[PDB]
Amino acid sequence: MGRARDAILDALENLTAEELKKFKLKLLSVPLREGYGRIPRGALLSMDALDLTDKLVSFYLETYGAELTANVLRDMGLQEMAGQLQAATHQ
Repeated sequence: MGRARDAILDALENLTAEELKKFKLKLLSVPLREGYGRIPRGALLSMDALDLTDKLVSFYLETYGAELTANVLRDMGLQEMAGQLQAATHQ
């Protein structure tokens, strides 16, 4: 568990069908660095909020996972939840 997981879950829950569509694409739109893994868009559509929270934290790390979440969210042009999510994990 941890604040990263709690806050990512909260964020995903606060996103809508539209935002989750764009997020699920964005998560595999902005090219990821080498080391980590990419959750493909098929996977992301078959997954939901908690399924992502578990995968996106386990498949990376807590800090990197919440960082990714706020990063990709900020790439969506969403800035409110990005900054809040950042502090939700690490105020």
